[PDB]
Amino acid sequence: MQVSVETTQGLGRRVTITIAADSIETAVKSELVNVAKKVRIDGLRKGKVPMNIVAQRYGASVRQDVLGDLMSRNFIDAIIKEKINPAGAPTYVPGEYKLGEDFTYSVEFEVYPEVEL
Repeated sequence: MQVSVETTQGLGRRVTITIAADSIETAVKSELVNVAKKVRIDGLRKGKVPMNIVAQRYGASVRQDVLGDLMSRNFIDAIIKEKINPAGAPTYVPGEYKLGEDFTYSVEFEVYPEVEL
């Protein structure tokens, strides 16, 4: 929902990204549908499990999965878009996550010299 680049100091940069609360819930909801298909209660048909039960058992873990996925997925799209190239492994600095609310986080890294002449 929002991508901002900042210069920290020297070759240092910081990419701040906001993921829409809506994008999160939509992803959580769809991954839960996929999880349901892998679940088998007793000897009953696989995928035959109440949604509310799937939510109770896997809801939190799926939410953790979606946020991590979106955090890196969006960061990578962002640096491609902004044509910014990190030196080494960037540092993720998560913001405070609040259920049913937009999520903001930052990624810090140094840029580097391209081959010249």
